[PDB]
Amino acid sequence: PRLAAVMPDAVYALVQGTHKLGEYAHDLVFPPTPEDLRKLEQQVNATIPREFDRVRQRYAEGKIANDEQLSSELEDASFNWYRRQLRTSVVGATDEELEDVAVRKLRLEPPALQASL
Amino acid sequence: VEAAYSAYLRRIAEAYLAEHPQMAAPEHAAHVARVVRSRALGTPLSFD
Repeated sequence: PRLAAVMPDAVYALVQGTHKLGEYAHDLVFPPTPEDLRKLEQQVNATIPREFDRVRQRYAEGKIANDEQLSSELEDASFNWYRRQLRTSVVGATDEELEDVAVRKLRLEPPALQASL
Repeated sequence: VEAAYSAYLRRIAEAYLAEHPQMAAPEHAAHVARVVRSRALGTPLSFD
């Protein structure tokens, strides 16, 4: 029913299944790394915003949830990150005033080339 | 064309040396001239 909804799901499922089968084809031929899994562990950890680290520690020390209290805990973290990003879009960041917003969205400054090397 | 071009560099030179009076000393007869030559053609391009 409602082919307009079925087709995108069909193609999404196709490509995602192909990705899974490719991951399987790569984990058997080339077996997984034993310790660089910690490299990827920490390097997917580092990009977690600050507003989520408050539950990360709450995830370490026992009192996480049963299964449901976190699934309403991280919701408000998502939402305050959402409104914070909205304010960074409109009124800018914490160390940035309206002149610098006009500078950034006018693309007035070049990326620093002398500091690069 | 001679008078027009000369007066053009004259005007931009007046504007500059009036903007920053510190290098309006004769010590810069090769410096403010070096700036006029750079400013009569366009904008000085920073490497970055």
